Amino acid sequence: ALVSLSTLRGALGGGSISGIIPQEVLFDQWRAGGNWEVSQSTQNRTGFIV
Amino acid sequence: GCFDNTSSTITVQQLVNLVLSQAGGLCDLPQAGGIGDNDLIAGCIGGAE
Amino acid sequence: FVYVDGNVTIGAAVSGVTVSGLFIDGNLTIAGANGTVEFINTTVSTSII
Repeated sequence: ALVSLSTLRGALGGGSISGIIPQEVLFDQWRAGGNWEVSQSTQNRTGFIV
Repeated sequence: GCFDNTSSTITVQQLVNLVLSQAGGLCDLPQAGGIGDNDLIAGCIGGAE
Repeated sequence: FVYVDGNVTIGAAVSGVTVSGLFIDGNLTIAGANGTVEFINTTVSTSII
């Protein structure tokens, strides 16, 4: 069989139109004063939104 | 054979070439629709089909 | 001077041919050839194909 669908219009869901899903919340606390920072874990995680 | 409405002979070399030269090609293959990684795509891997 | 009344064809998978000094009074078909050809000082009364 011959095919041209498998070209840039291949079986994928259409290019790579993907933005980090607005996933659940993780942390929200506000701080004044000197510079402040927090950390999270990559375990079972592949993305974040800041 | 009956070449040119004439009873004559040809070299096997010629007959072989004629058959292969008319052996067709991939161009005449049909154009299909659905596809998946389940199916396979022809190609040359390390010098072999 | 030389005159030819007919058509000349390069058969399938032919190679190494060489021609010169002929007046071909007909077509000159080239199909299924494998290259390595050379024509010189020739005339054709019709269309090469």
